[PDB]
Amino acid sequence: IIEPSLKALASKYNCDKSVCRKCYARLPPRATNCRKRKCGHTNQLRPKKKLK
Amino acid sequence: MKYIQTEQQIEVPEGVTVSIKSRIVKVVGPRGTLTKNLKHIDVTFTKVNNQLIKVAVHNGGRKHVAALRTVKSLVDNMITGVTKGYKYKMRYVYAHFPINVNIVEKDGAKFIEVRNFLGDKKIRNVPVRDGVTIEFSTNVKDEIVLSGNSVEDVSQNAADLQQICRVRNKDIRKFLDGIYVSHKGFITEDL
Amino acid sequence: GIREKKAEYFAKLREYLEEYKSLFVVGVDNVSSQQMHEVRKELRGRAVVLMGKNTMVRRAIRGFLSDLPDFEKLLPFVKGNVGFVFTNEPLTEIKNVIVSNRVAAPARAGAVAPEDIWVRAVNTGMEPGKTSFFQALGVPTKIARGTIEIVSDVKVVDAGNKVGQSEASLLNLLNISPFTFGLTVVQVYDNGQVFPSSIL
Amino acid sequence: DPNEVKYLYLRAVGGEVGASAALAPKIGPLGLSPKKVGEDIAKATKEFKGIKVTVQLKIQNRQAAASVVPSASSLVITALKEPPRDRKKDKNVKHSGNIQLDEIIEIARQMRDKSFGRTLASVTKEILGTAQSVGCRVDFKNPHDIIEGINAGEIEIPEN
RNA sequence: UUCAUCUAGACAGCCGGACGGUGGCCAUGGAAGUCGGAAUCCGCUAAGGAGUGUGUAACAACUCACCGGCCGAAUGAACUA
Ligand SMILES: [Mg+2]
Ligand SMILES: [Zn+2]
Repeated sequence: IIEPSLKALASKYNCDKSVCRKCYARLPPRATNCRKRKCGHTNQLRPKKKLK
Repeated sequence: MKYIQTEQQIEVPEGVTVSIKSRIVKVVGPRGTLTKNLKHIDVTFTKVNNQLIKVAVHNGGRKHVAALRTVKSLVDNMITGVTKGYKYKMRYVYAHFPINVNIVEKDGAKFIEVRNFLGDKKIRNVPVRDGVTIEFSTNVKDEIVLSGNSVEDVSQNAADLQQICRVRNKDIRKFLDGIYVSHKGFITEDL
Repeated sequence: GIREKKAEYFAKLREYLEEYKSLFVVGVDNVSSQQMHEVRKELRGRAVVLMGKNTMVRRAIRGFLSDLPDFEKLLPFVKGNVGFVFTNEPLTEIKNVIVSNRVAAPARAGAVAPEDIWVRAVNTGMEPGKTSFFQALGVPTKIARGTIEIVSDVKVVDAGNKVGQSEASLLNLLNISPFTFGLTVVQVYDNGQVFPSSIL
Repeated sequence: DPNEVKYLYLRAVGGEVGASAALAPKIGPLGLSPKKVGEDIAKATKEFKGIKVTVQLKIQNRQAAASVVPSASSLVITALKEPPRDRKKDKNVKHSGNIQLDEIIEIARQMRDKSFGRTLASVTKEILGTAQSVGCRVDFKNPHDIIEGINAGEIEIPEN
């Protein structure tokens, strides 16, 4: 049991992000392009799947 | 397109003295003196009125002029960093296992020691980088204050504290355990 | 096409200058559209509220200062979210109608405190778990069978002083509303000379 | 516990004793018999049979007092003057019956107090505006056209 | 290259708001803008969509188009090789 504010703060670092679709790399939530060169700095991003 | 001349202004308050050689910046302030080597950036500094310094690049490309604004930000961090200071607040997130953290000395090294992280029996040791002070602030449960002159040392050591507490082999989405910076501000309140 | 769009607004302000002899420049900051929505209702027919973005308005006066030069003193007072309540009726009844809307909104986050809060003895009813706010700010209290008890009147914050996040968040679940919400009359333009609303 | 007064604004199906599966979840918690709410609503909403009309309930410390709020959308439905519909089987019931210009006004006049509009002409536009969603034809004239006509002046709206 | 926004105040940012008819109409048990079907209104307005989203069984509760202060000078979109 964690206080909801603390849970949101931890999720800001663990869950509130995006993923490069081609690369599966973890990227900042509002980033526009993938950071890893293996995916060509692609703009194909998806939101991190949330809990349930 | 090779801009002919690009300029940025760094403001110097009254209580600071800056002496910069070829690229070696020495900022002297109320609580100390900070130094950085900028030999990798190839920029030009020039005084205006001893309270304003101009940093200039002539014939800068798109990448080259990008580092100009970095230098302004990088130096300005010292100017506010030696005057007003940097403090990062950390909270521990733990569902069941409290994170056992304290300060231990081995051979005079001032290591931040972590035990019982999620029931882990590793004793996590993170060095305290030179210049950053470590203190457990009461009136707030499970909170650390990390302070020092240089943003680089305080923030990176703060990250190293976070990085050593990553959860392994588990759903990071639900096992939200860790130590996370809660606030990024200045040591002196509203100065 | 904004030019013809903007110009039509420019005309509308122009007309109100001549017939309406007064103004109520009001500090309408921190008012909901919903709250301000009813504000139009009571004003039906008697008066009207004109507002625009200061940027065009201040220039727009200058273009009108060509023939009506009596608007110099307005220039400094036109800052922030301010509405020109033009007036063709006795000024006293205007403000009385305006000040009426005084919905006290509980511990609005970010809002600057307009009152010297005297925290009289109140038993919270709050759970022990959330009490972290209480201990952090000192706030001498006693958790009597769960029910925290506020001891005595202490002014944590005063008028015109932003409530700190700690007490600001703390004051929300206590549901005390120091933030009486209302259009704040700062000055009053009267037939060629704006004067502070305080006097009226 | 005599005194405590509570308002419970909620629409209810008219001219019928309401569905037990929908009133008990909400009304039940406040201590009111399911049978009572239906009879109060049904008789009060008799003329509104088969029409969901907004009905406030004055609730007084384990007591009730229903009152059909004069909802514009609900009341305009009455204006079409349609006896009880067989909605159970009458899928997609389009209440588009014709209505003369004045009947909008009296509904609008009923809404004059609550609506903030400077004129009944503005108020009629709203009641015309709802009738646009309602679909009612107004003396064989499009409600949008009448609203333009309200501005255009051809259809002189009485101020009262 | 084409089109747009711009000191009659541009983009960005902190946020500087986000109503009423109305819980629009049909059905879903329950859809109150936001599971689906039809159409995409008017009023106060600087402005607010019969609703881009999160979301509740439904509400709710946030949040977003829209612009709702402040700073003050260039910016946005789509294509081209
Ligand atoms: Mg596993
Ligand atoms: Zn990638």
